[PDB]
Amino acid sequence: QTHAYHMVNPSPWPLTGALSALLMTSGLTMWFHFNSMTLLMIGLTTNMLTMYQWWRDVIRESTFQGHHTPAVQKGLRYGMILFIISEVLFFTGFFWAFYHSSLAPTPELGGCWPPTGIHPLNPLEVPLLNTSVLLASGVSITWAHHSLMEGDRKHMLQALFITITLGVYFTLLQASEYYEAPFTISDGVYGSTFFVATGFHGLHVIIGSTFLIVCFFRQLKFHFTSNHHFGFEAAAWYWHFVDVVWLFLYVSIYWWGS
Amino acid sequence: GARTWRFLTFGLALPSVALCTLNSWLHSGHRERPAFIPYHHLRIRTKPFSWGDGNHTFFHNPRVNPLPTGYE
Amino acid sequence: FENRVAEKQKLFQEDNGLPVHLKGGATDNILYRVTMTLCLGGTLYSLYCLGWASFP
Amino acid sequence: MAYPMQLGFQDATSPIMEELLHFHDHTLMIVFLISSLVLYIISLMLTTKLTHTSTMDAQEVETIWTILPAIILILIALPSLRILYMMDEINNPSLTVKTMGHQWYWSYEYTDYEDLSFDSYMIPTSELKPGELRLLEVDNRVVLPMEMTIRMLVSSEDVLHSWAVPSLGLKTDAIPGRLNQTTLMSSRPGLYYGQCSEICGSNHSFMPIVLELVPLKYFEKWSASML
Amino acid sequence: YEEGPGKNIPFSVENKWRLLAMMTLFFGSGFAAPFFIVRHQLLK
Amino acid sequence: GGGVPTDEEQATGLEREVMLAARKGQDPYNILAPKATSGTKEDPNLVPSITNKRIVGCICEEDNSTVIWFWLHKGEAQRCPSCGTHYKLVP
Amino acid sequence: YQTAPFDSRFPNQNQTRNCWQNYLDFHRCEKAMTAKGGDVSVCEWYRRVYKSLCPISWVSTWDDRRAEGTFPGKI
Amino acid sequence: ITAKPAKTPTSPKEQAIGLSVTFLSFLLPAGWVLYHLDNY
Amino acid sequence: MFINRWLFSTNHKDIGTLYLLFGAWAGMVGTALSLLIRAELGQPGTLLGDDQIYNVVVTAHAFVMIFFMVMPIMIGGFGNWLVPLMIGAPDMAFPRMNNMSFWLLPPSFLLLLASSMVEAGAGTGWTVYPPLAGNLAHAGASVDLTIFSLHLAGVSSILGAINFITTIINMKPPAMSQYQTPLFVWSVMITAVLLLLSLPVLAAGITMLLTDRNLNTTFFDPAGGGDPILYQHLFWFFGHPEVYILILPGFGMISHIVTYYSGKKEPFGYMGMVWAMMSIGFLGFIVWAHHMFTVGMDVDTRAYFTSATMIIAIPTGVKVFSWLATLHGGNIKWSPAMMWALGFIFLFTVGGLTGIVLANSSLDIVLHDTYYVVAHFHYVLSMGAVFAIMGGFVHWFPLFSGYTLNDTWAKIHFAIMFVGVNMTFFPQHFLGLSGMPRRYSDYPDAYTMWNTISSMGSFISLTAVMLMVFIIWEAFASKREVLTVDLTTTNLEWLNGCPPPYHTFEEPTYVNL
Ligand code: HEA
Ligand code: HEA
Ligand SMILES: CCCCC/C=C/C/C=C/C/C=C/C/C=C\CCCC(=O)O[C@H](COC(=O)CCCCCCCCCCCCCCCCC)COP(=O)(O)OCCN
Ligand SMILES: CCCCCC/C=C/CCCCCCCCCC(=O)O[C@H](COC(=O)CCCCCCCCCCCCCCC)COP(=O)(O)OC[C@@H](O)CO
Ligand SMILES: CCCCCC/C=C\CCCCCCCCCC(=O)O[C@H](COC(=O)CCCCCCCCCCCCCCC)COP(=O)(O)OC[C@@H](O)CO
Ligand SMILES: CCCCCCCCCCO[C@@H]1O[C@H](CO)[C@@H](O[C@H]2O[C@H](CO)[C@@H](O)[C@H](O)[C@H]2O)[C@H](O)[C@H]1O
Ligand SMILES: CCCCCCCCCCO[C@@H]1O[C@H](CO)[C@@H](O[C@H]2O[C@H](CO)[C@@H](O)[C@H](O)[C@H]2O)[C@H](O)[C@H]1O
Ligand SMILES: CCCCCCCCCCO[C@@H]1O[C@H](CO)[C@@H](O[C@H]2O[C@H](CO)[C@@H](O)[C@H](O)[C@H]2O)[C@H](O)[C@H]1O
Ligand SMILES: C[C@H](CCC(=O)O)[C@H]1CC[C@H]2[C@@H]3[C@H](O)C[C@@H]4C[C@H](O)CC[C@]4(C)[C@H]3C[C@H](O)[C@]12C
Ligand code: CUA
Ligand code: NA
Ligand SMILES: [Zn+2]
Repeated sequence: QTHAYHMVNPSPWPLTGALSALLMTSGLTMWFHFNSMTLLMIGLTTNMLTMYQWWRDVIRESTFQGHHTPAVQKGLRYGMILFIISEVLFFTGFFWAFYHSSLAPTPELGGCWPPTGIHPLNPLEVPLLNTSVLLASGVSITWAHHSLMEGDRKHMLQALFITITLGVYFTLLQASEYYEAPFTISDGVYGSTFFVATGFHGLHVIIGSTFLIVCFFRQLKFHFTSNHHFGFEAAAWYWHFVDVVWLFLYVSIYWWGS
Repeated sequence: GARTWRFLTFGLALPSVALCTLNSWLHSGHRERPAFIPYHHLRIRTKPFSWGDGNHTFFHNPRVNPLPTGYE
Repeated sequence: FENRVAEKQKLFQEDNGLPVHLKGGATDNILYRVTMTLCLGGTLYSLYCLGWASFP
Repeated sequence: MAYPMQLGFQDATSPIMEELLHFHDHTLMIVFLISSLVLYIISLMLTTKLTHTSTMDAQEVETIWTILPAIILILIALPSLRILYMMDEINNPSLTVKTMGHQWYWSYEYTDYEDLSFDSYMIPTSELKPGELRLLEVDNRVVLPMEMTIRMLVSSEDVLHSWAVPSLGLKTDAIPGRLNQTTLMSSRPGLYYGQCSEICGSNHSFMPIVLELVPLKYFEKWSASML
Repeated sequence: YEEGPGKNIPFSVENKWRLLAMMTLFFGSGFAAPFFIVRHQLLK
Repeated sequence: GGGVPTDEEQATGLEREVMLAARKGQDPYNILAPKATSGTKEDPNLVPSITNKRIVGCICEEDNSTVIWFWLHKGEAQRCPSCGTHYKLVP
Repeated sequence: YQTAPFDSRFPNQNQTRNCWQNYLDFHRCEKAMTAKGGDVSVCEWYRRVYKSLCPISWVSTWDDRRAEGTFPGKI
Repeated sequence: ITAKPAKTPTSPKEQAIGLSVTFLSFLLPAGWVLYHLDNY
Repeated sequence: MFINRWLFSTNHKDIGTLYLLFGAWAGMVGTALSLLIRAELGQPGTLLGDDQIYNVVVTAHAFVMIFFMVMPIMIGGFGNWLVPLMIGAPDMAFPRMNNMSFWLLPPSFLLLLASSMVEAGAGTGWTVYPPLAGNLAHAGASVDLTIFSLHLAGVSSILGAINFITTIINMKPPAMSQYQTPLFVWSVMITAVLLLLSLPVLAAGITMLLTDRNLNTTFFDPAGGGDPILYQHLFWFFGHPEVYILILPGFGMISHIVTYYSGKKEPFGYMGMVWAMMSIGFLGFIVWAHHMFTVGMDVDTRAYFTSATMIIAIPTGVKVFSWLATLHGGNIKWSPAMMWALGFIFLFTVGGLTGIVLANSSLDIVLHDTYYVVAHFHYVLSMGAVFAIMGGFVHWFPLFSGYTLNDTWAKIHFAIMFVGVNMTFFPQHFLGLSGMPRRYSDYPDAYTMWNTISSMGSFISLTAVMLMVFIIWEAFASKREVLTVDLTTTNLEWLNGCPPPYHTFEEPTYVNL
C-alpha cells in the first residue's frame, strides 16, 4: 500500500458480536415469556467476550502495530462524533415521551403534573449532589486531558482516578435514590419516564466509567503519548455527553417536572 | 494548562461536591410515608414482572413502595 | 510500573503470519475457542428454544 | 356505498364531500397533466438521432423547474386549505352522538336527553336477508336526522379503531382515553355505509358502520319509542 | 484468496448443473418459507 | 512531572514511517494533493508510481464536478482525454 | 338545551378535556350545594354538558372511583 | 460492453432445462401448500 | 480459507456480495408474502380462513421488503461495492465493523421468522401501533421478537451509517472535494445521515413499547397517563425519513444509469442534484404527521403538515427534470438497465404525484387507510426501489461477477415486470377512491373486479421473478468474461476490471490541484 489507511486482518468478532445480539434478544424473550435466564446469560457473556477481544485487537493494531496514522485517527474522530449523535437522538425520544406526558396530563393522572399520588424527589437534595458530581468530573477529566498533553503521567493518573471516583459516586448515589424512591417504574407515566430515561442515563454512566477505567489501565501501561491518545479523547467526549444528558434530565424531569 | 484545570478541580469543583454532600447529609432523614390510596394510574400490573412473585418492582423498598393491595 | 510497550510492539510485529486476534499466543486461541463455542452452542440452543416455542 | 367497477369517489352525501369531489377533480387534472408531460418528454428525448453531449448550463432552466412547480403547489394548497378551514368552522350542532369502537363492533350513545345506547354488529353472510350487502349490514343502524349539523364523538374501549363514512367525507380515529370530534350533515335521507379504518386485529374487515338518515319528525318518533 | 470471474463468490460456478441445484435450493427455500409458515399457523 | 512517552520515542509501524517522511517533506503515503505544473509537453505533471501504471483523475478546470479517470502508463507522456493536460509516470 | 354548545376553551378535535372539565364542574358544584344543604339545580348546566359529551363508561368509571376514594381529580 | 465468447456456451436445450428447473423450484412447494389448504 | 473469507470478512466487495445475496433471498420471502396477500384478495370470501394469519402475512411482507430486501441491497450491497471504488479508496473506514452490520441481519431475520412461528404471530401492521401491539391484544412473544428484530436491524444500519459517512468524508483523494464525488456517493452519504438521526428515535419508541409489554410502563397506556398517539409520533418521526432512505440510493443509481446509457460524461445540473437530495433529506424530517391526519390533531397543525409535505415536490421535480435533461442530446443505448431507469422515472413520478394528493389533509380524511395509500407507495416505493435495484443490478452485474447477462432475456424480464406491477397496482387507485380499506382480508362485493385484476397482475410479476433467477443462472452457466466497457473516464468503479481484484487502490489515484 502507498495509502495511509488500515486494511484490518480478517476477524471473528463481528460474527461473535452479531450472535451475542441474537442470544441477548432471544434471551430477553426467553426471560419475559418462558421463565428462563439461560440464553440471556450466554448472550451477556459472549457480548462481553466480543467487546473485550475486539477493543483489545484495536489496541494491538494501534499502540503495538502502528496502524493509526493521522488519516486513520481522523476517521475514528468522525466515527465517535457520529456515534454520540446517534446516542443524542436515542435520548431525544425519551425526552419527547416525557414532555408529551407532562405537558398534557390526562384525566387518569388528575389532569395535573406531577400526577395525583406522586411525591417527587426534592431536586435540591441528592439530584443536586449528582449534578455537582458529574459537573466536577467534567473539570477533572479536562485536567487529565491537559496533564496528558503536557507529558505529566502522575497528574494525568490522579485527575483520571478522581474522574472515575466521581462516576462511581454518582452511580452509588443513583442506586441509593432508586431504592429510596417512593414511586416505581409501574407508577404510571411519571414512573415510566423517570426510570426509563434516568435508567438509560445510568447505563451510559456505567459504560462511560468503564471506558475511563480502560483508559486508566492503558495510561498505567504507558500506551498513550502526549500527542496520540484517541481512546482517551473518545472517552472524554463520551463522558461530556453523559454530563450534558444529566443536565437535561435534571432541568426537565427532576426540577421542571417536580 | 493542566495547572489551571487542577486549580478548578480542587478550588471550585470538589468544594462544590463537599457542600452538596453536606447539604444532602443534612436532609437525609426518613420522610413519614403517605396514606395508601389504591389509585388506578399507579402500581400498574398488566403483566407479572419476570422475577420474584411477579408483583414486586425490581428495587422494591417495603418501607416506601406499597403493592397494589397496600404496604407490606 | 515501567514502560514495556517496545516489547509488546516486537511481539505484535513478529513475522509469524498470525492474525492480530491470535498473535498474543496460546491464551488468544483459548479465549477465541471459548467465545465461538458459546456463540455457536448458544445459537443452536436458541434454535431448539424456537422449535419448542413454535408449538403449544 | 361503492358499486361494481367504480373508478372514483362515492357520490357526495354532505356539502364537504361535494367540496372534496371538486377539489379532487382539480388536483387529478394537474396529476394527469404532469404525468403526461413527463411521459411525453421521455418519448421526445428518446426519438432523435441529433446529439449534444458537451456540458450543458443548467442555471436558466432550473428557474423554470422551481418557479412553475411552486406556483402549481400554491394552486393546489389554496383550495385544499380553504376546505380544511371550512371543515373546522364553528357550527351549532343540534345533536351529539358518541361511538365507541370495540373488538369487533361499534356501540352508540345518545345521551343529550335520555341514556340511549346500543351495540352495532355486522350481519354474518349466512344471516343476510335477500338483497342485503355482504360485510356491510349491521343489526342496529345509527338513526340520525337529515339536513342537521350533528356532532359525532369517537373513542374506543380497547385498541385503535377508525370510524369512517366515505360518502359523508368522514374518518375519525377511535383512540382509548381520547374523545375525537367530527361534524356530520347529510343533505339526503337514506343508508350510508362505512368500515373500520384502523387495523384492530383479526376482525378489522368485519365491523361496519351504517347511518340511517330520516326526517327530524321520524328521528324524534324513533328516540321517543326507545324509552 | 482466489481472484477473477467465478472466484469472488461463496458459491461454485465450476459446473452449471450443480450451480442450478444450489440456486434452486437458495431462492426456492426463500420463496417456500412463507407458504410453510402459513401451513404451520393453520395446523395449530 | 514527566513519564509520558512521545510519538518520537514510541510511534511504530506505518504511523512512524508517515511521521519520519513528513519531517523530511516527503509524501510516500499520498496524504497531500500534488500541485499541478503547467501540464505542457515540456512541463508534464510528474506522477510517481511504485509500478508501471497508475490511475490519474484530472479535474480539468477548477470547480469542475466531473473528474476524468484514466490509466497513465510508463513511457511517453499521456494527455487527459478531456483537456489535453500532459502527465508523465516517474516510477 | 338541545346539546352542549361550542366552547371556545375546547375548540379542537380532542374533546377529552371538555368532558373532564364539565364532569369536575358538576361534581364540585354538587359538593358546594350539598355542603350547605343548598340546591343542586344550580349545577344543571354542567350536568347536561358532561352527560352529552362524556362516554357512559368514563362517567361510570369516575363515579366508581369517587365512591372508592381513588378519583384523582380535585372535587 | 464487450465480452469473450462463452467459455461454456448454454444451448437452447440447456436453457429450456434451467428455466423449467427454475420455474418448478418456485411452483411445486407453494403449489403443494396451496393445494392442501383444505387439509390444514 | 472459506470461513476466513466469507464469515470473517474485512473486504468491502465480499461484504457487498454477502448483502446482495442476503437481499435477493429476502426478496423471495417478501414476494412469497405479497402473493399470499393477493391470493386471499383474489376472490371474495376467505382463502386462509384465519384473518390473524392474513394480518401476520401483511406485517411480515412489509418488514421483509423494507429491512431485509431494499436497505441491504441498496446500502449494504451497492453501497459497499461501489462507494470505495467511486472515491478510489482502499476499503471502508471501519472494515471490521462493516462485517458486523452484515452479520446482524441473519439474526434480525431469524427473530422476525420466530415472531411468525410462535403463538399467532404479530398481526399488527408494520407500524406496530399500541394498543393492538400491546400485551393484552397481542399477548405472548410475537410482538417482542418483532421489536428485537427491529433493534438488530437498527443497530446494523446505525453502525453502517457511521461507516459510510466516515468513509465518504475522510477517504477521498486529498484533491477531491465533496463537489467532485459522484451522485451515487452523495445519495449514500445523505441516506446514512437520515439513518443516523431517525433509527435512534424508532429504537426509543419500540423500547417504550417493549417496556409497556413487559415492565409495566404506561408510555402508550391511558390508564397510566400514557397516549397511543405518542407511539405514532415516535414511529413516524423515523418512518418518513425511512421512506426517503429507501429511495435516495435509488436516485443515485438512476443518475449514474441515465448518464451512462445517454453516452454522457456527466449528469445534467450536478450541483442541483446534490441540492435536491440534501433538500429532500432535510424536509423529510419535518413532515411525519401526514401519517396522522385522522388521529384528531389541531387544524393549524394539519395546515402546516399539508404545506411542508408539498414543498418536497420542488427539489424532487429538479431531479426528474435533470434526468430528462441528461437524456436530452444523448446517443441513447437501449440497454436493459436504461429500460429499468426509464420505467423508474415514469412510475416514480406517478407515485410521487399521488403523494401530493395525499398531502392534502382534507382529501387524506377520505383516502387515509384505503387502497389509495397502498397504490401510492407501491408506485413510488415498491416500483421506484425495485426498478432502481434491477437497473443497478443489470448495469453492475458484469463489474461484480466478471460475466455478461443475455441482453434480450433481460429486456424480456423488464417487459414482463412492467406489465405485472401496473396490472397489480393501478386498479388499487379505484379501490381507494371508492372506499376499500387497507389491511382487509375480504371486501364488500362491489370491489371484486379490481381485486381480481390486481391479484392476476401479482402472478405476472411472479413469472418475472422466476425468469430473473433463470437469467442470473444463464450468465454464470455461460461464462462470457467482460473485456472492455465504454465511458471508463467518468465511471471509475470499472477501471480495475471485472471483477476488480480483492484489493483495489493499494496505490491510490493521482489527482492534482
Ligand atoms: C420510496 C418511498 C416513498 C417516497 C419517496 C414517498 C414520497 C412521498 N409521499 Fe409517500 N409513502 C410511502 C413511501 C414513499 N412516499 C409509504 C411506504 C407510505 C405508507 C406507510 C404506511 O402507512 O404503511 C407513504 C404514505 C404517504 C402519506 C400518508 C398517507 C396516509 O396514510 O393517509 C403521505 C401524505 O402526505 C405521503 C406523501 C408523499 C409525498 C408528498 C411524497 C413526495 O416526496 C413525492 C414528490 C414527487 C413528485 C411530486 C413527483 C416528481 C415531481 C415532479 C415531476 C415536479 C412537479 C410536481 C408537482 C408540481 C406536484 N406518502
Ligand atoms: C419495498 C417495499 C415493498 C415491495 C417491494 C412490495 C412488493 C409487493 N407488495 Fe407490498 N407492501 C409494502 C411494501 C412493499 N411491497 C408495505 C410497507 C406494506 C404495508 C404493510 C402494512 O399495511 O402494515 C405493503 C402492503 C401490501 C398490500 C396491502 C395489504 C393490505 O393492506 O391488506 C398489498 C396488496 O396487494 C401488497 C402487494 C405487493 C405485491 C403484489 C408486491 C410485489 O409482488 C410487486 C413486485 C415486486 C417484486 C416481485 C420484488 C422483486 C425484487 C427482488 C426479488 C429482489 C431481487 C434482488 C436482486 C436482483 C439483488 N403489499
Ligand atoms: C444505578 C444507576 C443505573 C442502573 C441501571 C439499571 C439496573 C438494572 C438493569 C439494567 C438496564 C437498564 C436500562 C434501561 C431499561 C429499563 C428499566 C431500567 C431502569 C431501572 O432500574 O428502574 C428500576 C426498574 O427496573 C426494572 O423494571 C428492571 C430492569 C431490568 C430489565 C430490563 C430489560 C429491558 C432491556 C431493554 C433493552 C433495549 C435495548 C435498546 C437497544 C437499542 C439499539 C438501537 C426501578 O426500580 P423500581 O423498583 O421500579 O422503583 C424504585 C422503587 N424504590
Ligand atoms: C460492568 C460493565 C457493564 C457494561 C458494559 C457495556 C460496555 C462497556 C464498554 C465501555 C467501552 C470501552 C471501550 C474501550 C475501547 C478501547 C480501544 C481504544 O480506545 O482504541 C483506541 C482507538 O479508539 C477507538 O477505537 C474508539 C472506540 C470507541 C468505543 C466506543 C465505546 C462506547 C460504547 C458504547 C457501548 C454501547 C452502548 C449503547 C446502549 C444503548 C486506540 O487508539 P489510541 O487510544 O489513540 O491508542 C494508540 C496510541 O497508543 C498510539 O500512540
Ligand atoms: C436489546 C439488545 C440489542 C442490542 C444488541 C447489541 C448489538 C450488537 C452487539 C454489539 C457488539 C459490540 C462489539 C464491539 C464493536 C466495536 C466497534 C468499534 O469500535 O468500531 C470502530 C469503528 O466505530 C467507531 O469508531 C465508533 C462507533 C463505536 C461503536 C461501538 C458499538 C456499539 C453497539 C450498540 C450501539 C447502538 C446504538 C445506540 C444508539 C441508538 C473500529 O472499527 P473497526 O472496523 O473494528 O477497526 C478499524 C481499525 O482501523 C481499528 O484499529
Ligand atoms: C458451558 C456452558 C454451560 C451452560 C449453562 C447455562 C447456565 C444456566 C443453566 C441453568 O438454567 C437455569 O435453570 C433454572 C431452573 O432450574 C432457571 O431458574 C429461573 O426460573 C426461576 C423459577 O423458579 C426464576 O426464579 C428465575 O428466572 C430463575 O431462577 C434459570 O432461569 C435458568 O437459567
Ligand atoms: C456451550 C453453549 C451453551 C449451551 C446451552 C446450554 C443449554 C442448557 C439446557 C438447560 O435447559 C434448561 O432447563 C431448565 C430445567 O429444565 C429450564 O428451567 C426452567 O423451566 C422450568 C420448567 O420446569 C421451570 O422450573 C423454570 O422456569 C425453570 O427451572 C430452563 O428454562 C432451561 O434453560
Ligand atoms: C403463489 C404461487 C403458486 C402458483 C401455483 C403453481 C402452479 C402449480 C404447480 C404445481 O403444484 C402442484 O400441483 C399438483 C396438482 O396439479 C399437486 O398435486 C396434488 O394433486 C395431484 C393430482 O390432482 C395429486 O396426484 C398429488 O398427490 C397432489 O399432491 C402438487 O401437490 C403441487 O405441488
Ligand atoms: C506510585 C504510582 C506510580 C505509577 C507509575 O508511575 O508507574 C502512582 C502514580 C499515580 C498513582 C495513583 C494516583 O495518585 C491516584 C490514586 C491515589 C490513591 O490514594 C491511591 C490509588 C491511585 C489510583 C494511585 C495509585 C498509584 O499510587 C499511582 C498509579
Ligand atoms: Cu375495528 Cu378495524
Ligand atoms: Na379474502
Ligand atoms: Zn483534464
